Amino acid sequence: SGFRKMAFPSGKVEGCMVQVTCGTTTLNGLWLDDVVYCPRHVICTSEDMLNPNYEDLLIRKSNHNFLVQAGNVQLRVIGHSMQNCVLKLKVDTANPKTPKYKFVRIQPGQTFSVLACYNGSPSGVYQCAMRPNFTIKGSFLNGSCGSVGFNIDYDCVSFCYMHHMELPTGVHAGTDLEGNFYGPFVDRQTAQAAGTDTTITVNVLAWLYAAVINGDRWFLNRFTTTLNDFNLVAMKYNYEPLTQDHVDILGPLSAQTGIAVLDMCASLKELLQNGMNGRTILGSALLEDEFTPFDVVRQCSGVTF
Amino acid sequence: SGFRKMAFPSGKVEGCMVQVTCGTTTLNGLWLDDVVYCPRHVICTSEDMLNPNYEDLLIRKSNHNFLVQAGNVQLRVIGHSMQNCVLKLKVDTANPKTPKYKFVRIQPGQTFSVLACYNGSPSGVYQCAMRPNFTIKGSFLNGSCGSVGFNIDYDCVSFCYMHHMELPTGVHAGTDLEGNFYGPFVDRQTAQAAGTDTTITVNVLAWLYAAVINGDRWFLNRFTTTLNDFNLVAMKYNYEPLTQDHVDILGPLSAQTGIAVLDMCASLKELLQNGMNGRTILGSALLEDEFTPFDVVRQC
Ligand SMILES: O=C(Nc1cncc2ccccc12)[C@@H]1CCOc2cc(F)c(Cl)cc21
Ligand SMILES: O=C(Nc1cncc2ccccc12)[C@@H]1CCOc2cc(F)c(Cl)cc21
Repeated sequence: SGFRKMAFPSGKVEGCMVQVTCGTTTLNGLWLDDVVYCPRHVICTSEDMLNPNYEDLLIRKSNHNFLVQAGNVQLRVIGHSMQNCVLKLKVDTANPKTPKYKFVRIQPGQTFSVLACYNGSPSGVYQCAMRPNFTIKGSFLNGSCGSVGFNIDYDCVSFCYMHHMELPTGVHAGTDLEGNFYGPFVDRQTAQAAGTDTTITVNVLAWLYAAVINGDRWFLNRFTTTLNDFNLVAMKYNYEPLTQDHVDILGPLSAQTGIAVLDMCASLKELLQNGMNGRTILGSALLEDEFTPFDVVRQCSGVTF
Repeated sequence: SGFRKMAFPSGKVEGCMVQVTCGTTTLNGLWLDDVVYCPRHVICTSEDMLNPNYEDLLIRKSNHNFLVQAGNVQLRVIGHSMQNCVLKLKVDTANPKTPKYKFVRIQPGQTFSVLACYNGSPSGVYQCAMRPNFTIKGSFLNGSCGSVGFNIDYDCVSFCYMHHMELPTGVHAGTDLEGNFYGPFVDRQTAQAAGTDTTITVNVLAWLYAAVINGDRWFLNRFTTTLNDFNLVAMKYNYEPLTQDHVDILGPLSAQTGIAVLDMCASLKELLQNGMNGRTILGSALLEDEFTPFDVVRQC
């Protein structure tokens, strides 16, 4: 029993964290095979970030300008190139701890574990979701750039995020491992704002199923709804529309608990129109939206890595 | 910026997880140097659960009864001994991934990361606090016994918990790595109940400081209180009494935010009296008590 916000074991990713220093900037790099990936803004000083021409800044750099440190051993950079907002530093040593891995781009609503690092050293692991506005509500301090987000599928690490910056509201923005930003954000010191965030409806439904699995069932009601009527109500409370794909993904949880998706939708609908009435669900007074249906199945069944 | 429930990186502990099988029971073991630590209840049968005599059950066991598996390699048990409720299986191979480590017994209110494992394989990492009633509100399924709780302050792992059982209310009980249970619990299937749980007051205060550091101020007020008046109010809400030790530990956060401890105590009293009025603190509608003052300083 119990339901916790749970991250993937971080070991396979810790063995890849290095420190990348270029001039006065020090941040984190991800060492996989003979390549170290890090944010391209490491090549920027103060003036540069205001209006940066990364291609021109990188052409002025040499391999020796990049100081890469893996543990207490300095790696020698033998090549450098840029792929979108990520800088790829070719090194002369392949990481002996390189796990089986893939670079994946996730969609809003998807969750992942973040290994927050400082000076190439892992300091914490936490779970989060890619918000519908493409930000993450992370916990990052100065020096955390280059920290990565990942999922594990069997023994394969899927790297999906690399931390680049903190927006004025305290939320975070970054890219996939190919340097493409999640969201309408740029790696430049300029006025940027995240769009109005919405609630990940399919994830709230999955968490309501986790609560029923754990014996917390007061919010259940006799009612059901159409997907169209539910979406009309959901739009009014800044909840993402629920698609037939989402109803299908919730299928196993529906079968396990005996509560149809549209039956659970009518419970969520009443929760939005009337509140929790002084009650909690899984020890929470707010509806949690950072657990996907897969996360609920994984945690409530005990899948290992 | 931002404030998350954050666990320590689990890598140093994953390299220590092994599977321990005794007859029909399979659970997790912690392999450090040439010793595998696991709950002694792995040696129990069906009839030896209501009132097992562990000393007598262990004397009837031989090294070849214990099957230890580290990854896809079977380890050879060359000795066995018991220390309180923990079984110690001496093996013929020292774990090459043994990190710098210590065994520490924690106090209620202290937090730690849990690496939940099944069949010696890590499945998840989460952050927990030792409740004032000495249980943990974990997330554990059958087979999770032997999963450990730890903290990693620097490069040294302080193992503080090993999971033993789930109580009837769904909360969990276990021991330090010397086999001593946290709480008035025994590793028997006898009638056991956790005491009424209370809120870790010092941790809520630390989290209110984390919120101020992150730009939350709506809950602040112009009041201060005495420690005695605060304790009289807080205890009516099933909150733990706040001691002078707790006021002292909150000192650096008080200095950093410019809000005295007793000033923050008066904010907490008002939060308890009014509720949150539709507002949240650090994205939460309830007062969080699983962040210690040390966790807040470290994360912020
Ligand atoms: O965001 C930045 N680093 C931080 C990241 N995460 C968390 C933080 C918390 C506090 C202070 C910095 C934090 C850097 C420095 C500030 O300016 C920029 C601007 C940029 F366009 C980019 Cl791509 C990066 C940065
Ligand atoms: O609690 C137990 N293991 C579990 C742990 N955590 C989570 C669970 C979730 C579901 C089912 C078992 C779970 C075992 C089996 C049940 O009875 C006992 C009794 C005992 F005295 C001891 Cl020391 C252990 C156990």
